[PDB]
Amino acid sequence: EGYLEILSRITTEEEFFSLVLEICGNYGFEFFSFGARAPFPLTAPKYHFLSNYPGEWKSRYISEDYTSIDPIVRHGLLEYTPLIWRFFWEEALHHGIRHGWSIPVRGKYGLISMLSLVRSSSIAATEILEKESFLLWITSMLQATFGDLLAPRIVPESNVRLTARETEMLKWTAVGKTYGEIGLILSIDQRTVKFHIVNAMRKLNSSNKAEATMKAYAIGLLN
Amino acid sequence: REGYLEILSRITTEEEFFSLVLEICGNYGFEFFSFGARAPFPLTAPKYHFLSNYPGEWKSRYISEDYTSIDPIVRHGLLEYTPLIWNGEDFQENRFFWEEALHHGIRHGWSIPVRGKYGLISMLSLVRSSESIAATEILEKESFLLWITSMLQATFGDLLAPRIVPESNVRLTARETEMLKWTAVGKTYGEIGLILSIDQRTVKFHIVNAMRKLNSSNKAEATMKAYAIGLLN
Ligand SMILES: CCCCCCCCCC(=O)CC(=O)N[C@H]1CCOC1=O
Ligand SMILES: CCCCCCCCCC(=O)CC(=O)N[C@H]1CCOC1=O
Ligand code: NA
Repeated sequence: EGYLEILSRITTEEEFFSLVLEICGNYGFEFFSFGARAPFPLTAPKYHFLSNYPGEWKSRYISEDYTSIDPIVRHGLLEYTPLIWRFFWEEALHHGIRHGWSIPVRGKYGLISMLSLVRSSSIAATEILEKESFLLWITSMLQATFGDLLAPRIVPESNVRLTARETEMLKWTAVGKTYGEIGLILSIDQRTVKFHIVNAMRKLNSSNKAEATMKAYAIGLLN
Repeated sequence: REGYLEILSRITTEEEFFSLVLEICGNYGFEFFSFGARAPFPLTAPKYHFLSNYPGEWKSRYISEDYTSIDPIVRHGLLEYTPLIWNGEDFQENRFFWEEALHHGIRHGWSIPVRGKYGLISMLSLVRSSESIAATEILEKESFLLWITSMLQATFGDLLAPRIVPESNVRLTARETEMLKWTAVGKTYGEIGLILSIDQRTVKFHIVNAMRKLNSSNKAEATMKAYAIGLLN
């Protein structure tokens, strides 16, 4: 092999863009789509994805906000297994996107990501059961680097540090404890509980303790 | 693969699960193994479920001292998300931890963390006493191990979610699911009814039901429990 060596060197979007464009081809593919859904906000999480799909297709996919209906994408949220694969489908087919393999991997900071390698001429148990275990391997290492790149812009809270105390205040808040209940549990004063929470809210750029707690959890800060 | 898939669709018991891992451990050139999963509830202190064939005196200390919450390999698995080759001799901190493991032959390890359904986080470790895991042996078994760990995990997960993740059987309707999304972010019942153009009393109706299904005494608990299980998003 020789990819961890390329990655440990890669430090930009294009370097990632072209490092996948080569893997795309070196395994018989023309289209590639690496996507990543942030955990925030909960009510409309924001995806981020580079590709090489037809320009006309990129723009229209956004236009109608297809992320909220795309089955290739819904899978990447409920299932942890790879997937060899409505006027929506019709609108796509006629662009060169009908034959492709999507690989969903969970990553740091609660990021849910997917490598969807598509081609313009399908399934092959002798090609799948042949590259199956690699494709998956590549994907995990792709997402690792990809997150280390996106986390900055995409999950700005990723470099948040949480004091021991704040971590413990957030955990008891995750379970719905009032400032008063936490004190009796921790044998500590009330203004004390509020103090630490209020600090974490700020670092975590949240309007309130529930949003904070949720953001902290969603990122692994309470793990 | 030689029908691991078949051997794995059969597995219905823990001891069955135990022997598959043990054969893999042996077949793949190691000596000890562990496999465990971390359930997400309660969020205050998640519980771990694991087995190994480590020397009995280490099993006992590992459980006694609650090492799941100290073991750096476990921290890596939760916090980063990738496979890791390690050598107990190398670590500079946690010597009280590492010396004792070195003492029992737990020196060269290969660990593969993975995420699965219901907020279950799992990890296979293959370990041996001598002969370090080198670039070549990895070049060879790496992909297979990463795959078999995905497999092993879905099993361990379907095999145990029941007692491990009690609220994992829960189903939420579109409305309950949206009330929780807005609750996670701290909206009140009044704000949610305005936001969705439905009566406050109905917002309440659905959250109360969502609370009862997820066995929570408060909407905040319910929301977070729902989140961890993948019910939201
Ligand atoms: C892991 C959950 C999704 C993370 C974000 C992915 C966004 C990428 C959107 C996308 O292009 C989906 C995709 O690859 N499907 C193709 C196939 C047919 O029509 C498409 O747009
Ligand atoms: C992140 C998911 C973790 C799943 C829980 C698995 C618990 C089993 C922990 C374990 O025994 C790992 C391990 O082998 N640690 C080694 C390292 C040195 O001493 C050990 O016991
Ligand atoms: Na982007």
